[PDB]
Amino acid sequence: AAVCDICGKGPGFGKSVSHSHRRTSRRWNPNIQPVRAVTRPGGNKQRINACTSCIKAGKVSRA
Amino acid sequence: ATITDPRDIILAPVISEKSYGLIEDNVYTFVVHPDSNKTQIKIAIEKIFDVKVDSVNTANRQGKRKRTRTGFGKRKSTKRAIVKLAAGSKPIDLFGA
RNA sequence: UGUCAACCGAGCGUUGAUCCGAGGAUGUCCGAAUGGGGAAACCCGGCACGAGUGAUGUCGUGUCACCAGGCGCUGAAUAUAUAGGCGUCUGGGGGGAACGCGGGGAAGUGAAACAUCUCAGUACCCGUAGGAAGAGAAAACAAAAUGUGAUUCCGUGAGUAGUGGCGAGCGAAAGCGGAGGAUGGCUAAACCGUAUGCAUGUGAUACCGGGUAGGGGUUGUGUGUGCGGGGUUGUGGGACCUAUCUUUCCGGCUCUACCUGGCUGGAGGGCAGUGAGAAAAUGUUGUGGUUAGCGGAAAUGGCUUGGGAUGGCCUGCCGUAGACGGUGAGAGCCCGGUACGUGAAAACCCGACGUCUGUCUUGAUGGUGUUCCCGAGUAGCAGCGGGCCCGUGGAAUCUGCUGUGAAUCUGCCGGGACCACCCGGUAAGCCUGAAUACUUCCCAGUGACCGAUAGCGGAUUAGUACCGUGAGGGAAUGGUGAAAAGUACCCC
RNA sequence: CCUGCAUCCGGUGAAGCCGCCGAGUGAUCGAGUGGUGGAGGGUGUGGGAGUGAGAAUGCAGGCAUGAGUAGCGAUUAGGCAAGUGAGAACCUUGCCCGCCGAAAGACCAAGGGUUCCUGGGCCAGGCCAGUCCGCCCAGGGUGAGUCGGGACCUAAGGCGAGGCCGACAGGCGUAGUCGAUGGACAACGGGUUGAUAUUCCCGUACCCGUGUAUGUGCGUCCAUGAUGGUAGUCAAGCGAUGGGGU
RNA sequence: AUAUCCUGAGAGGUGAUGCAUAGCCGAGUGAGGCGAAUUCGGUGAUCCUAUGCUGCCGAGAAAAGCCUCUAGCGAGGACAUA
Ligand SMILES: [Mg+2]
Ligand SMILES: [Mg+2]
Ligand SMILES: [Mg+2]
Ligand SMILES: [Mg+2]
Ligand SMILES: [Mg+2]
Ligand SMILES: [Mg+2]
Ligand SMILES: [Mg+2]
Ligand SMILES: [Mg+2]
Ligand SMILES: [Mg+2]
Ligand SMILES: [Mg+2]
Ligand SMILES: [Mg+2]
Ligand SMILES: [Mg+2]
Ligand SMILES: [Mg+2]
Ligand SMILES: [Mg+2]
Ligand SMILES: [Mg+2]
Ligand SMILES: [Mg+2]
Ligand SMILES: [Mg+2]
Ligand SMILES: [Mg+2]
Ligand SMILES: [Mg+2]
Ligand SMILES: [Mg+2]
Ligand SMILES: [Mg+2]
Ligand SMILES: [Mg+2]
Ligand SMILES: [Mg+2]
Ligand SMILES: [Mg+2]
Ligand SMILES: [Mg+2]
Ligand SMILES: [Mg+2]
Ligand SMILES: [Mg+2]
Ligand SMILES: [Mg+2]
Ligand SMILES: [Mg+2]
Ligand SMILES: [Mg+2]
Ligand SMILES: [Mg+2]
Ligand SMILES: [Mg+2]
Ligand SMILES: [Mg+2]
Ligand SMILES: [Mg+2]
Ligand SMILES: [Mg+2]
Ligand SMILES: [Mg+2]
Ligand SMILES: [Mg+2]
Ligand SMILES: [Mg+2]
Ligand SMILES: [Mg+2]
Ligand SMILES: [Mg+2]
Ligand SMILES: [Mg+2]
Ligand SMILES: [Mg+2]
Ligand SMILES: [Mg+2]
Ligand SMILES: [Mg+2]
Ligand SMILES: [Mg+2]
Ligand SMILES: [Mg+2]
Ligand SMILES: [Mg+2]
Ligand SMILES: [Mg+2]
Ligand SMILES: [Mg+2]
Ligand SMILES: [Mg+2]
Ligand SMILES: [Mg+2]
Ligand SMILES: [Mg+2]
Ligand SMILES: [Mg+2]
Ligand SMILES: [Mg+2]
Ligand SMILES: [Mg+2]
Ligand SMILES: [Mg+2]
Ligand SMILES: [Mg+2]
Ligand SMILES: [Mg+2]
Ligand SMILES: [Mg+2]
Ligand SMILES: [Mg+2]
Ligand SMILES: [Mg+2]
Ligand SMILES: [Mg+2]
Ligand SMILES: [Mg+2]
Ligand SMILES: [Mg+2]
Ligand SMILES: [Mg+2]
Ligand SMILES: [Mg+2]
Ligand SMILES: [Mg+2]
Ligand SMILES: [Mg+2]
Ligand SMILES: [Mg+2]
Ligand SMILES: [Zn+2]
Repeated sequence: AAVCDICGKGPGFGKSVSHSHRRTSRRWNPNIQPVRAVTRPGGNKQRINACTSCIKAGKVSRA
Repeated sequence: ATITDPRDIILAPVISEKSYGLIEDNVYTFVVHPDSNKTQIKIAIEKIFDVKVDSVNTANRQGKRKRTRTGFGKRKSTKRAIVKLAAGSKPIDLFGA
């Protein structure tokens, strides 16, 4: 739950602000889920972490 | 290339009252290289002095520690061996008493 | 025949010692440690070739990690095939005082308190290479001037325009003047060829510019990929037809033989070359400098005090050399050397002079109307955060994440919301030296800087003794005199 | 005090220190004189200061009183004759007395490294003097097929090829290899020098390996046998990285 | 069945015509030589049989080695003596 193995999108770091205008540390992590990639026509897939961006763009096929 | 010789392991003799007594009883005491072995001593000595040898023994002692106004120093550490000649009893003249 | 620091015994040298300059071998063990093991410098092996014993026991020289990337063989449950397994080559594991790039990232303290702020993007950490790095060829400014023209670094522009519990504080840009010259080059798209596959075929009147004609495969027609031409831009450009001008020879092809228009090979003549624009090697110069050395001028002057003249008085000489040190007391002419000249076996690097490599001349020049192209989850939009003076405020621009999601030249984006009219430009791919930053080391120089409680903690046994089981802390100790001639000898 | 400039002094004695004699309204001065010394100084006018001490329970070094006062670190206690030497209650010899003796004795492992012996002396140390020493100097001294460890095996635990997870840094744990306080494993009595002893010697034992010779002696090549009875295997001898006991 | 096997204290013989010692001679920092008897009773263990036996529950390491089995190699190997 860190980075997409394909596009390598790492998490970004920022500062969270309360309604009292006081600052504090917080982190944002890109949406990535475990899916079996469709790359070989042979009909075999392997467990690889992927990101919604790559999945929806189809860089790893759906089948 | 290097040349191995059985005469490069034994270093020097030791002169003392105990050594003289052991010589009287036909036993000699040599100084041997720290990394040598009893088999080394036996094979080398028999080969060089063409005299049958019965048994060998080895012993080592730590170096002394002397004072110096500069600081503290240590002498060298030596390993010495004991050789008992066989019944042949061929005296060695090179020792020179 | 190094040195602390005398003393003895031993020896070499005119047949060139010692010394210094360049290159070359050996180089025990630990230390990324990598034959295996482990509490640093200590224990135990395999294999091959040699040495030794009547044979084991023994000994010498090689070789015996891991990971990643190529290449070859092999193909499990399981069939296609994969994972996995073997053989062989190429690379990497650590260290370094400062200098850079991208991230993470704190608390003391001011506001006479303090949450926002500031301290500060500081200390520290992480991943990273170099001798420098990064950045870089406008989707840039300005405003009716017919302006500038890549980037970087300094000085102004000003403590002003702004911002802030409008407190404490924080802080630009444009323009202008300087250092440098390369206002440089590459790459995917529009279309033909070629190794292919996936396909299907009316498998025959379609593939080839016209005419004579032979046939049914340069597949008849589509798709994705590797390989060579033609193109690289803003007054838009590039691909197709249509006229004009056309600065070597020959061959094979445009299915085929014959004329017309195109594709490709073999030979002049230019073009450059270690180069960013393509890469590899091989044949002949600079008293270019550097790593040592060598030459190098003139008073034993006289008189005086003196232990000692390098002190005082009087006479000389050199000066392309009166910088600086030593010598028994302040020395141009005593010594070391200074001005100046020379000078290298080997090696270094620079520059210049020579085989070889490769694009183009099958090609270039100025026009015309029509059909296709100009960098995809991108631009923009909505939500949540950063840093620009802008501390969400109307919020421009850049950027991180999540959803939605566009077009190809009367297209698109920019001139601090936004609309209309004007003006500039062509992002979503990649390289690029010169102007700049720094010294752990070496060479040469300087001090209205310190002289032993000062000066680096360290002028001597120095990061030693010592303290602490640890990170760590951290001491004081120079002057005899010209030479030791260091007081023979006698006496208590 | 250091400096630019122009001057003067100095082995016929320059700088500090200790006196005498004097002098200015002050911080002080003396090119006025005496002893010590041996190597650089003064005046005039400019420029620059780490430029002026008595106190912060300041710091480095040296030294005052209490002071020749307290103590001289137990629960046993010494005395005598002789010797050594300059020195003796504290050293050596001999004779009495006392104390300890589940230790105030004889040993192992851990712990220190030369304190062990021989020879030299007593400016440093021993709470006093020392001929003495756990002071120092110079030399010498440590002997294992069988004792303790390694080459044999393992635990609580550590490392960790692959791998999982994690923004990076990093946390886990498989196969394996490390890790005695355990398991198995083969020697006892006596003598010996100034220092070594299940180690050397004497006497007698035990456990693994290699070579030669000899005797039992069994098969490969013949072939009886047992068979499952022409033919095909075989039970010799080794025997596990595997199974089962212990 | 004290059948058979294993184990096994203690006793007995061997090791030992050897070694050592009370003592006797000379000989003194000390060495040398010679060298007797060595039978019977009591007491009695915290040591052996003993990883025994009897009771109790809170219910009590692994590997290696040794024996055996085949799988599998196999024509020289096993035993004894020197
Ligand atoms: Mg990730
Ligand atoms: Mg940040
Ligand atoms: Mg904060
Ligand atoms: Mg010492
Ligand atoms: Mg050299
Ligand atoms: Mg070598
Ligand atoms: Mg290694
Ligand atoms: Mg290792
Ligand atoms: Mg590879
Ligand atoms: Mg398959
Ligand atoms: Mg590195
Ligand atoms: Mg306040
Ligand atoms: Mg406050
Ligand atoms: Mg700031
Ligand atoms: Mg570099
Ligand atoms: Mg650039
Ligand atoms: Mg860029
Ligand atoms: Mg400004
Ligand atoms: Mg202020
Ligand atoms: Mg092309
Ligand atoms: Mg192109
Ligand atoms: Mg004189
Ligand atoms: Mg003179
Ligand atoms: Mg001078
Ligand atoms: Mg001189
Ligand atoms: Mg001088
Ligand atoms: Mg000279
Ligand atoms: Mg703001
Ligand atoms: Mg805003
Ligand atoms: Mg406007
Ligand atoms: Mg225009
Ligand atoms: Mg563009
Ligand atoms: Mg620069
Ligand atoms: Mg002084
Ligand atoms: Mg410590
Ligand atoms: Mg002065
Ligand atoms: Mg003078
Ligand atoms: Mg004088
Ligand atoms: Mg005088
Ligand atoms: Mg003097
Ligand atoms: Mg002046
Ligand atoms: Mg002044
Ligand atoms: Mg000033
Ligand atoms: Mg000051
Ligand atoms: Mg004072
Ligand atoms: Mg004090
Ligand atoms: Mg007092
Ligand atoms: Mg008193
Ligand atoms: Mg008293
Ligand atoms: Mg006491
Ligand atoms: Mg006495
Ligand atoms: Mg008692
Ligand atoms: Mg008792
Ligand atoms: Mg007691
Ligand atoms: Mg211990
Ligand atoms: Mg020890
Ligand atoms: Mg002693
Ligand atoms: Mg003594
Ligand atoms: Mg004394
Ligand atoms: Mg003392
Ligand atoms: Mg001593
Ligand atoms: Mg031994
Ligand atoms: Mg493990
Ligand atoms: Mg690993
Ligand atoms: Mg692990
Ligand atoms: Mg271990
Ligand atoms: Mg153990
Ligand atoms: Mg012993
Ligand atoms: Mg009992
Ligand atoms: Zn992705």
